[PDB]
Amino acid sequence: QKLIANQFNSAIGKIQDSLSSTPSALGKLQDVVNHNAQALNTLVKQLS
Amino acid sequence: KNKCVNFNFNGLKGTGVLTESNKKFLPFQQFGRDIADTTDAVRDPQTL
Ligand SMILES: *[C@@H]1O[C@H](CO)[C@@H](O)[C@H](O)[C@H]1NC(C)=O
Repeated sequence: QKLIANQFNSAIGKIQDSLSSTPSALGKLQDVVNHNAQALNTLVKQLS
Repeated sequence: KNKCVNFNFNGLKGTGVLTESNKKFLPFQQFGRDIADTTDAVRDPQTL
């Protein structure tokens, strides 16, 4: 039990650090915004 | 001013509410445009 608990705590700490370190890991969300907003821009450009 | 008053400034026609502006045009600047590439700021021909 103690070994499993220690491994689990270390793994969760590693996940926290990995999220804090890799910027593109959230790309699956980011592009969503980076799509929708830019689409609106194009629509507005059609007024010109 | 401060009403829906059609305006024809030096041959540029539009409709909207005229308000005092805080933007600082350069000395030669006449018309102001927004992100939408549409007229948003104007300079009065008679009074600078
Ligand atoms: C136009 O005339 C008005 C008064 O008639 C004056 O206040 C204004 O400065 C003049 N415009 C220019 C650009 O000199």
